[PDB]
Amino acid sequence: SHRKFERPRHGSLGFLPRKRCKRLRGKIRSFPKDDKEKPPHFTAFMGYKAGMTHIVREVDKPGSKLHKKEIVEACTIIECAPMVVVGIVGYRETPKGLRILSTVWANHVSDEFRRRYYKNWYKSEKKAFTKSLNVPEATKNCLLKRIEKYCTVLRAICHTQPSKTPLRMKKAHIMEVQINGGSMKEKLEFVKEMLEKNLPVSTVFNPNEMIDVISVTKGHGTKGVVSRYGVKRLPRKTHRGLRKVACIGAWHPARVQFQIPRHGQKGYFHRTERNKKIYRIGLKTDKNSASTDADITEKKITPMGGFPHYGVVNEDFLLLKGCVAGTKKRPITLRKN
Amino acid sequence: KTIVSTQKVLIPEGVKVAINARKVTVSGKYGTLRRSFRHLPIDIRLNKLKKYIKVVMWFGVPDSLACIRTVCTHLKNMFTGVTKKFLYKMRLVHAHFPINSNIVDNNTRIEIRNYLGEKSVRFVKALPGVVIEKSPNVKDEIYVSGADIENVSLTAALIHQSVLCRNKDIRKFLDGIYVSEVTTV
Amino acid sequence: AVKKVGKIIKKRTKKFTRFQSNRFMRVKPAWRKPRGIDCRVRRRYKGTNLMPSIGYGSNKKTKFLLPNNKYKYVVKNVKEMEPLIMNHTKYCVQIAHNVSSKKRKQIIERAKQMNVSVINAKARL
Amino acid sequence: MYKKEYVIDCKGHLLGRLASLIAKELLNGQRIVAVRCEDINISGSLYRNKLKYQEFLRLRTNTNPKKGPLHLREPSKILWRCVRGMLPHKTYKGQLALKKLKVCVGMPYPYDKKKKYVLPSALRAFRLKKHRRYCRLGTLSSRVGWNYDTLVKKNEVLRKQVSKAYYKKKVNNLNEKKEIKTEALNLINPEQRQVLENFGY
RNA sequence: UGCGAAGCUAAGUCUGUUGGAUAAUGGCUGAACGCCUCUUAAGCCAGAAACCAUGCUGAUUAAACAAUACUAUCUUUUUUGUUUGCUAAUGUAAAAGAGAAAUUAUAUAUGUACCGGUACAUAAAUAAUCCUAUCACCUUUUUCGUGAGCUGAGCUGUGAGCUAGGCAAUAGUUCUUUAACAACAAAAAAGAGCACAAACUGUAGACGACUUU
RNA sequence: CCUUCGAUGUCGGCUCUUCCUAUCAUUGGGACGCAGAAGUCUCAAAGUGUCGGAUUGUUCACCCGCUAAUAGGGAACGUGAGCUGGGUUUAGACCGUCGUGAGACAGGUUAGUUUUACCCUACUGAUGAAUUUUAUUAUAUAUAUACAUAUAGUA
RNA sequence: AUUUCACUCAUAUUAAAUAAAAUAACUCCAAGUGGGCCAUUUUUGGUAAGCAGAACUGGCGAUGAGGGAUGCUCCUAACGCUUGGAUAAGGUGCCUAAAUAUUCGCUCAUGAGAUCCCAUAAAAGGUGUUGGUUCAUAUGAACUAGCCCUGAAAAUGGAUGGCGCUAAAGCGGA
RNA sequence: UUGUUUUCACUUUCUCCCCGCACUAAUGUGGGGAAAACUGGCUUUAUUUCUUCAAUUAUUUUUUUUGCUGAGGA
Repeated sequence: SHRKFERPRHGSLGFLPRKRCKRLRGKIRSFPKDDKEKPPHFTAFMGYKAGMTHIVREVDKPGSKLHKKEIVEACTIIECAPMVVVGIVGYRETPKGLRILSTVWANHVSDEFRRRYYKNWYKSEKKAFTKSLNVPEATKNCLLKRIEKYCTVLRAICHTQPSKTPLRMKKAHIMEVQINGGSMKEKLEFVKEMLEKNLPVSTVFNPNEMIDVISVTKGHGTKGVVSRYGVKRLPRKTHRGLRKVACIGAWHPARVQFQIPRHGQKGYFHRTERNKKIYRIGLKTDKNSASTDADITEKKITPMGGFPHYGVVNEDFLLLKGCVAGTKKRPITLRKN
Repeated sequence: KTIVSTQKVLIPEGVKVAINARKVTVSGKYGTLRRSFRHLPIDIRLNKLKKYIKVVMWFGVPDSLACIRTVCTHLKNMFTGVTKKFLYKMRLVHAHFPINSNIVDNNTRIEIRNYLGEKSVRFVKALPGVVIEKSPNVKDEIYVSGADIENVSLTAALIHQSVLCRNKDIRKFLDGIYVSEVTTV
Repeated sequence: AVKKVGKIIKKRTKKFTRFQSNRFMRVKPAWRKPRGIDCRVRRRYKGTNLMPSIGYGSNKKTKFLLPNNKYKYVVKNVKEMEPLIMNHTKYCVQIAHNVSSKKRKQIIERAKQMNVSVINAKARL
Repeated sequence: MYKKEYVIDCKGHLLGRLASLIAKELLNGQRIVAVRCEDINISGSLYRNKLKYQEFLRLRTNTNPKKGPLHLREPSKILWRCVRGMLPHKTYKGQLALKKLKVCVGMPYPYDKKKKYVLPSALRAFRLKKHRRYCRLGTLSSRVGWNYDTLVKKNEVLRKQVSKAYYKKKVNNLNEKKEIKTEALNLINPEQRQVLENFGY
């Protein structure tokens, strides 16, 4: 018969299966729709979760209980050393999805980049990317011309530089950032002129801008149904324990439905949060990265004693309003809205 | 099931027509109209030197025969629209809140304000080949003109239906925009 | 199906097996008529272990003769060969299993000079 | 039926009739390739067929929809599923017959350059009275969630251009070959001439 | 007993889109039915927390796939064959000309020439069609096209043909017409690095697995 | 009285999921005996939500209160190897009525053992090979090819 | 009434027809059985029931085979082992052997319809379309009955058997 | 309480006349009139190989190409 008292289900079915993510790296499921009118521009960036702090800001919300008063807000610091652009990949639409036409590499790639192709770099001969890079420029131009003629989606391969971060990891995180903007003629030249130089965060993002964050949540191993789905604890008198779901289905269908909460893995899930506002883009060069015009002190973003479990942020960073999924040192991919 | 049924439509003087595979094209001093009738089984015999076009259907059951006069009336509407633009005079009626109509975008995309004092802009875009302006004689009148009867009439209907009132007695709150009359230029 | 060599037609091969003997070890394949109540085979449901009938009987003109088109006769010594002297072309001889190599050679040679074929001629040598 | 494979153009073909003919051919061990599957027609209004597909879509196994009827949205896959339903696919021979069929949307690289056949027994122009509603499988799939209709149209117009160029070249070659023939036909012996024109060559 | 970092944690903090096509309904043009009619004909419009997309999560859910980087004695033709557990070696769901690329409309189409229109051709049992097969050999006279090598150009070979000549088939009446494709083995000729483990890590964890050095 | 008496654990609550629509609220409409407000009838619609307590074992019920609304139902009267055991429904005992009595009560009351998963499947998570009679939305300097293409490892 | 003598009443087809009618009749010994159930038709109780109780015959039981997708009882038809032929019931778009057969009408369904048992549908309606009947100067009416539509709402996801089918692969014929 | 008889009305035109006079689906047409007589029908004479001699039934005689089977041993 019907339930005596209705109440909404536990957890969202939209994040199923709650299994471990394939990779530690956040993967963009989709990039923002291409706008032809805007000039060519990058769309995503990569950084590392250094920790978080709090800031004070003056609110300018008329008709609000806060308005002119000053407010403390939590903010996440994501260390973003400049990314290095190393490749171009062209996509073309087919009724079977997007098809790669080809990828064109730069004339030189970092050892940090090449490390990503190795599981045992220390014992390897490091022969990757050694003789495919001296290809004649004529074939390069031919491949770019074919990409211009046939492709309709352009992405630039770019990688991080963990050597500029306190990470123990040495192999670079590499990912493709889609170029959104003018026609392919302009996209190709826009990426070609940047085919080897560093890509700073300030080029991709501006302050006071809303961005999305893609990252893998903090892992917790296998967790019970109470923690994993928030089901209610059974009364203290329950015979074989109380930390479980009492009825896991009616008699019929004579199966267990997939909508029933069960024990299993919790955390280490891929997540894509929207609308995180950039509060400040702090630069490596300046000594007043953490100073405001109302503070005029000489200080950098790293708190005294260092960011716990991370280290010191000696590079560019962005102060993100709110929290972001993942532990410290977790790679966070920032995506344009 | 009748064997053959025909009906004749005279071609007015200032119009030039062209019919191929029941795809009619009508040209006049007020533009060009283009209609397709490929959803009906018909022969369209176009006579040019003696004007007129005859729509003939073979083996027509009454349900299909009903469409002969529909096609003929569509053709004559095309003629009249291309020789003298169809005009729809609309009236803006209001009880207490005068309706502020503003015509922008070279006589397209009319905007309506102050409907029941809502101070929220409503707007409708005229269908292709349709011109909206305001009457120079009566202050609360709107002219919706064009060659295509369906287009101009649909634009007038869009204007009328964009300004319906909700949650009130419809028979007491009479204000809105209504097609006062339909004529030609 | 039927097997037909010469005039001898064998109306059925692949001897009948007991119902369920394939999937029970305690049930030997030797045919037993199933009594049952709802027995499938007894009711003659299609596609299940048809039962032997008299209709499968081979014709009596060629019933008991071997592929050599003659009847077999099992002998234990040379004395039981005497009746074969008259019908040596209607009977073949098979030596009994418990006959020694002493006597098997004697029976083989006697059948040879008697002009009667031996079935298991090359046994125990 | 007796060719290595039959390439058939599905444009303007009724889905069920086409599937039945294809299934019989496949069961008789004939390999077929169906192209332009997004132009298949279906009798009945577009709204009616959309309602039918929504009823199909509402149908999944309650316990675990992964196991449920995989719905599919490409018109090629829809035609493939219709043929499978018209076929004993749960046997070995039926599975072979099903796998002997290839379905495409548009005309890809091998099949745009070979002769496409048509089944007149399943053509809409011959099987539907002109006053009765029909649907287009491509638009139905688009309304259901295929979202690749326009790209197939683009590829199709491009293929139309290249086919037009090929056809013009072929027509010129045939004209020049006919001109060669009509003159070389005067150089053969007169009795050979008589035989050729008697039998119409 | 106080305090209690770190780590977990909520009672704390942050974040939680817009498009298409529709239903009800209201309408447009408009016959049936000289009028009228939202269509209870044809042809259209606007339209909902619903539907489908977008976005998000998986994708050993597709026994799926692509591009890239590097590498394993390896890679191309001919002959003979595949008639201690092994160390030569064979399989076909379909060869017998398995021949055939325009597009489209179905109360019409297609090509060409001008500026969707005009004009003219073409097609309208369309595969009920067209195309492709047998002229062996060798010798003579020769004609015309393509490959190697040579310097737009000469020669050799190849393909097709021309004139003239003689030159073969035979296994007793058929038992599949051993004729296809792909692969493999042997022998000849030519060219041609990684991963696991280990120690470490702890962004991970029941164990595997995962992140690292 | 059709199946189950060599046993399908028979009330309620708690927990948890899903489904129906005969829609309570929310979305957009039509009608009104519709001025506005409030409301009533009704259509498309199941996306979202339908509560805290006092008394009673209760379902049902009835009050207090919040709410936007506190809609109706199904899933072996969903759900006991999920719990609980208050009731019912063994054996102890008390009362009332009935019986000569042993005892009876669809009368009341109190106390009264709630067993097993390590199997298959399902579900939740976690490793993981193998995959050619297999696959192909191309590959080739405005140009041919399926009579083709594709070895394998790591990443 | 009995008995005995006479005469004689078709029989060559046989005191009407037809009859694998003596496969009869009789006697003895004995097994199992003595819970039945279903269908057509009839019928009692009951609001009704896959309910309870009866009558006739045929079946199921005790019995498979072809068909009805599926099914103890429906249709065809009852059974030794085979080879050919031809059919019954039922079918011939594919599943699936055989007609995308021929010929004539009807039907468009924003929950069409599609083989006895059989797997529900009614009163009441329709200015949907098709064909008839009777009244009024090619019109207005009133009827009528075919298909279609409303009436027509339930719980895991779902079933003319499935796919699907509309110049039917639907309905009624030939 | 049956027969019998009588009347008009029945056809083709690539014919003509008038009206609309191009109005048609139309290489024609609508309405109203005339005409004979090809067309159609009938009556005679000759023929049925120019052509037809059908269909059904009864009663008979063959024929093309082929599937399966060969019991027995007087």
